[PDB]
Amino acid sequence: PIFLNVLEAIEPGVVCAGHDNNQPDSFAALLSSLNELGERQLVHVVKWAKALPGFRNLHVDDQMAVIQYSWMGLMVFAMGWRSFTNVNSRMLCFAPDLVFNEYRMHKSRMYSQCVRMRHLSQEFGWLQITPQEFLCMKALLLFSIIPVDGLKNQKFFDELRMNYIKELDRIIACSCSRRFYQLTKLLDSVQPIARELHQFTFDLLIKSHMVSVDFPEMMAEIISVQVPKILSGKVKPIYFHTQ
Ligand SMILES: C[C@]12CCC(=O)C[C@@H]1CC[C@@H]1[C@@H]2CC[C@]2(C)[C@@H](O)CC[C@@H]12
Repeated sequence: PIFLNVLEAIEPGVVCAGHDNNQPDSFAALLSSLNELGERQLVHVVKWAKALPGFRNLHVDDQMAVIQYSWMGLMVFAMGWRSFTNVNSRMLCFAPDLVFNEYRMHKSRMYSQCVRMRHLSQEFGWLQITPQEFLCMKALLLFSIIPVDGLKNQKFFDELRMNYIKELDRIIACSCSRRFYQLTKLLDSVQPIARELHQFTFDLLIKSHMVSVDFPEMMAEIISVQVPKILSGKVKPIYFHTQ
């Protein structure tokens, strides 16, 4: 069980948003706190990804690219699992110091996207996803979004993605076929949610000065440089099933 030992060992711990819960639940304060959480989580996502089995097999340029394409889905999927585990998906647990209730969902101007994130969180309960299945599915999310014109070394990526699909199947083999259908469907469902949030954050970055929303340095870079490749169709999710 080397592979699972590794995924358990490298799993990031708790990250706080730094949100001042004393201030009013305004759009500006909530989204500025979410952006800071994003910057703080990205540090952990990079360190995690670089530690995954096989990741250093990819070209160095491909290593950064897959992180910068996949972070939104990785972070939403992990938040959905934290929300399930902490509060049975009742609220969205972005961080211990930034839990969205109904009011914050409305004030954030993301109510509909939050509804979809809550549905994803609830699937963890409905499907009785185990921690092992969660860890293997989250690793596969890293290898689920790539440029249409290919990566620098596409073959190395294809081999690695194949290996993570095999590991997900092995975890299931510990019926089997039905479970695999369910888990791949759940993985695909993260992508449309990530696309909605990519569009929202891109639009918010462009108008950020007008609405007093702060974007930290790495977030502003990734959202203006890499996110538009996704929104313009140059970088696309790899779906299991026909959409
Ligand atoms: C990835 C984050 C932050 C980390 C997390 O737990 C999930 C969450 C999903 C919404 C994202 C947010 C980062 C900041 C974004 C991108 C905002 O600009 C708009 C939507 C936010």
